[PDB]
Order: sequence, then structure tokens, then C-alpha cells
Amino acid sequence: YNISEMRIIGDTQKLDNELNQLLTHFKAGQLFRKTELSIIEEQIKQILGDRGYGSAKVDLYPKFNEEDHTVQINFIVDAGRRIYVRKIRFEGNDVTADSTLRREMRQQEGAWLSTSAVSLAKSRLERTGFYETVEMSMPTVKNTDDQVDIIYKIKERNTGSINFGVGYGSGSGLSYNAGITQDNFLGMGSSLGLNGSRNTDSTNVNLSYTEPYFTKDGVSLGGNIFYEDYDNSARKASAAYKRKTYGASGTLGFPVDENNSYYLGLGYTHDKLRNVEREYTREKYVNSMKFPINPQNSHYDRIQSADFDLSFGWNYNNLNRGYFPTAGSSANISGKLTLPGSDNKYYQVGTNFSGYIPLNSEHKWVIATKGGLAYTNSFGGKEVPFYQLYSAGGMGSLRGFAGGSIGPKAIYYREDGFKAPSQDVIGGNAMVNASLELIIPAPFISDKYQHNVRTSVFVDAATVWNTKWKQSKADYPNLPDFGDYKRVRASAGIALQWQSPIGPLSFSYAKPIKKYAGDEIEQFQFTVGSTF
Repeated sequence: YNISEMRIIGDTQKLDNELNQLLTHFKAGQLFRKTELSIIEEQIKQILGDRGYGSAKVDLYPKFNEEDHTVQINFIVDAGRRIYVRKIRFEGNDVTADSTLRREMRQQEGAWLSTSAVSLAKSRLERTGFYETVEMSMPTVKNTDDQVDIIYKIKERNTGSINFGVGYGSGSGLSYNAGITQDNFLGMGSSLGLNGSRNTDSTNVNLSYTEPYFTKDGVSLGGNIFYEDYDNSARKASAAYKRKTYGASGTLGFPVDENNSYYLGLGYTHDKLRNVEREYTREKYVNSMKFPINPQNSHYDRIQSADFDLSFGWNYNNLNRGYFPTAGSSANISGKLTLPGSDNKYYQVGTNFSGYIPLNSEHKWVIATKGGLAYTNSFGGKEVPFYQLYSAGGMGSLRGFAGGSIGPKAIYYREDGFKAPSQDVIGGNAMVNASLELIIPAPFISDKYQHNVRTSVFVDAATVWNTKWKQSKADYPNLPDFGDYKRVRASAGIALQWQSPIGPLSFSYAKPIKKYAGDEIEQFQFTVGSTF
């Protein structure tokens, strides 16, 4: 029954200082257990470990009194010699690189052994994915004595992957993508990938190179070269056009706060447009760039450009979970700008926010909110390139409205012309959207699989306008004020989502609470996706 005191006995070398306090566990009745005496010993043999003494014998050998019924516990500490690390080396690394492994090393050479930063480095080596096997050695550098080399013996491993996805959704339709990837290319710890994918709207091929380092301090250098073939002809986010673009880009990533990060990028991009059936606001751009038109031609003599751009962003993530966060928030601040050598001459800036509030110790009843702000303008007597405009609608912006159904309408030519107001969304340079939802527990489902599904009731609301439409306002008194930010739409609905064993399904039934004439309403919306 119980214990008197604990004086921490043993040897040697001023260890009794940081050993004693305060892991001696002052007192509060001083209980004692059979299996709870194992780990306390380990706590001490680690304090020595970081200080140079790996080998350490901590012997719990308490002697009890059968009269006073008071166990006098005793720390019997054999602290061994102080182990000095000469140099660390690797073997089995046939393809890798002394570099690529000696980057995850924390322990320093010609320095006292710290068996933690050492033991934690073998853990850092694993979890990279580069090796199947990582194991360390302590051989003692004969003759010396008391010095050690610590070797890391790795088994290289297939760091090449191939991957496919297939998916279907209300807007987007049938989607698939494939990609091929070699990590640790080529023993340098970077990653090279080939990727391609298909929407109804585009096919996009993409070569990308990622250097996680570039600076010792973790700054990343991403390279990307890409081709996109966009074709918009099947929609309502008509004001259809065809765009073919190629480009290439380097972007610097900065890993600051685990919850925060920045990036800076430069990129060159070349866009080529065909079709483009010639409408009012677009013409303003076509002329802005002084390409020719010449009626009786409908459509434009094809349009081309590049486009050196600068890019900066900031990324905040709290979010207590990968998917279905239950608390925390997340946010982004991003900006694009075209540089002196570009055509086009414009800038973009954006901001999103998503946050989650639980009403519960439980976390089953959560209130979530989301808001986004997007704004483009141009300069140098140039208009914003019309294919760079915003629209809202659909999951992600305004449920119950079809994708890209919210924004300024096109006005095509009817010779005299530009008195053929259309339903087609041509898009705008200012977007705001926000959303508020109550996540409630999923009925019928549960209890073990109750995560994996998220039921909710929401209100979405969005608005897309053209800031410059004032210059064109009169001349079209019988069309709405396309420059009025107040022509906000909104909806309310139920929304189900679930992470099935085949991939993520998410559903939505939404009814509009505010629409405008000619708005395309798509109440039921859903996506379905799989990856292999």
C-alpha cells in the first residue's frame, strides 16, 4: 500500500539536476501500479539520451515494509559513457543521394549523440515514401574509444505511380483523368508528373516538376507546362467560345506556419480563340486590343496573345479534419497581374473563407459559413479579356442555379446589330458569394458510419456584375442594370454528402428564394467521383 518518498538515486555527472525535477512527481497520495512503472523509467533514460548517454540502465527495485506498509522506491541508474558521434553515413542508397537523405538528418556530426533527433530522423526517412526499409546502426569506430558512426541502411523502393479517376456531376458531366508520376526523380527527392484529364468543357494535359527543397529551409520550386483545349458550346454559360491555350510557369512556395503559406509565381501563357460569335461587351475587348472585325462577318478573325503574369497568394488552413471539418477555418488571398511584356494588361484578386462552428461538445451539430470575393480589372486602355470573366451558379457558388447561370447577359449582333439581348451568360468582373448552413446529424444512418455522411440545410447567395456597364447603361434602358451589384440571387436547400468506399458523392436539392427573369434553375445537383 502506497509510498513514502522518492530521492532519485544514481550516477553520474550532474545528471541529478534536470533528471530530478520535476518528473520525480512531487506527491498526491503517491499511487503505484504494476505496468505503470515501465514507462516512468523510459522518461529518465531519454533525458540522458539527448545529453550524450544513449546506453542507460534505469533499474526500478523498490523494497517494501510489511509493517509500515510503505514502499521505498529506488532509481538505480547506470548512465554509461557519453557517446560522441564522429560522422553519419548511408548505405544501400544506390539510386538516391547523400544529399536527399542528409537533409532529414537532425543530429550533427562531431557532436554529442542525441538519441531522439537521431531516432526521429529514421522516422523522417520513413514516411517520405522513398524507402521500404530504414534502419540505423551504432558501430563504435575502432579503436577510438567512445566515438560512434551512425549508419543508415535503406532499401530503395518503387516511387513511381500511375493513377486514374472517373467522375460524373450535374455541371461538368463525365470526367476522367490519368497521370503518371515518378517521385524521388532522380534520386534528388523531387517529383515529375504527367497528367491529363477531360471535362465536357476541356481536356488538359500537364507536365509538372516539383522541388520540395530549393532552399534548405523548405521553399519549394514548382514548374509546370500545360495545354488546355476549352470548348464551351454545350450550355447556358453559353456565350460559347473556343479557347486553346498553352503556357508554362514557375512558382515559389513558402511553408511558414503550418497553418499559413505563401507563394510567388511567374508564368508565360499563350491563348488562341476561335468561334467567338461576336457580342457587345466582347467587342469592346476585341477593339481594345485592336484586332480587326470587318462585318458582314459574324464572329471575329481569331484572337491570340501572351501574357507574362505575376502571381502571389496566401493560404490559411485550420480545419480540425481532412474531410468534414467540424471546427476551425480556412482562407485564401490571391492575386494575378500581367507584366510589361504582356498583351492584355489586367489584374485579378480573390478571397475565400470557410469556417466551422460546433454547437456541441459532441460536434454533430455544426454551423458552417463560406464567403468569396472575386474582382478583375484592366488598365492601359485595355479591357479585361472576356474569357477571363466570372459567373456564379451551381454547387460551390449557388445551389439551385445551373453552373455559370449567374452574371451579365450577352448581346449579339442582329444587323444593324447589338440589339439581340440573349439569355447566355457572358460573365462579369466582380463576383461575391456567401453561404450559411446547419449541419445536422444524418438520420437513419450511423452510428459507426455516421461520419462518412454529412447532412445539412443551407442558404446560398451570389451576385455577378460588370463594374463598367455604367458606360453602356443608357443605350440599353430595357435591359437590366448589369452593373448593379444588388441583383443578388439566393437559394435554400438540403444537401447530402458521403464518402462512399468508391469515392465521394454529394447531393443537393435547392429551391431559389430570389431569382431574376431568365435565370437558369437546376434544383437537383450532384457529383459522383472515383479514383484508382
